[PDB]
Amino acid sequence: SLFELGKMILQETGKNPAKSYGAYGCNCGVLGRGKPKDATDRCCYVHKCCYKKLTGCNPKKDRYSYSWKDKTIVCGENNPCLKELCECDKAVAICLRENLGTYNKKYRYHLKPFCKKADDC
Amino acid sequence: SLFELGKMILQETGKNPAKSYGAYGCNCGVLGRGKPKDATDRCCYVHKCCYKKLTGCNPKKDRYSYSWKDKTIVCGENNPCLKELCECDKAVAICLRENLGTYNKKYRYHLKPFCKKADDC
Ligand SMILES: Cc1c(C)c2c(c(C)c1O)CC[C@](C)(CCC[C@@H](C)CCC[C@@H](C)CCCC(C)C)O2
Ligand SMILES: Cc1c(C)c2c(c(C)c1O)CC[C@](C)(CCC[C@@H](C)CCC[C@@H](C)CCCC(C)C)O2
Repeated sequence: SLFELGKMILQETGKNPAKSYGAYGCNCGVLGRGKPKDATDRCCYVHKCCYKKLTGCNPKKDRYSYSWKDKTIVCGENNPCLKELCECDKAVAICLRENLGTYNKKYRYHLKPFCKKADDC
Repeated sequence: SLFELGKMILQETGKNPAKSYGAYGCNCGVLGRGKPKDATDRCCYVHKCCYKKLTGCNPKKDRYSYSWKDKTIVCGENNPCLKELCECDKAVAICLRENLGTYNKKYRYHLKPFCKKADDC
């Protein structure tokens, strides 16, 4: 669920998730997808596409277990959907962290009209 | 959907909805409800409870029609659920405007996992 995703994002990036990613670019936080403005935004795009792939669980609502071991997010599920869901969240948290180097505040609260259509997943 | 909700908030409050209300207190934003931090937050609390009563439509993604007449949000007939949804959104937008005076930027990006459990609606 969003609770685990937000925690992973904090864990990986060290940043308040809503502040840095609640509305960033065309894919982070915003509703729907759009052509990514940069790497951080692409992480969110990949994430939404990852969610689109799930079957059997609600990405927003379903809780799942995971742990922090050797400073790594370790999913703790066997159910295919919760496992994949957890893995989707883990990937976006890592990706956001990995792209902090090009994170650009000008994309915070990016206006949707400036977003081009996303390639489909 | 979030588009309409955001537009209403912008219309009533004059503020960028994502920035001011995308994540505020324990109730404005993702992650259900929590004991409200202040009046602004209380608006979002009532708003989430309002959504609970909806049957047949998705508050997040289902778009609907409304008009700005005499500077008032006027919900389109749409269908029962969408009309109720529109009324839920209109109410929260009005409520946020009425309480703009006590908006506290300290609650923007409030960490959801530092909210007491909300009472049931
Ligand atoms: C519906 C939906 C939303 C809302 C969205 C994204 C996607 C793919 C969605 O389908 C991606 C990014 C973003 C805004 C990012 C924000 C992450 C939130 C889940 C964060 C909530 C954070 C809390 C729990 C962690 C607190 C930890 C304490 C120790 C401080 O969330
Ligand atoms: C997953 C999820 C999210 C992310 C969420 C909420 C709920 C119940 C959810 O289950 C409620 C409130 C908010 C806090 C939404 C507040 C703002 C948005 C609706 C922004 C809309 C965009 C605005 C600029 C549009 C302006 C109109 C243009 C014509 C200029 O975010």
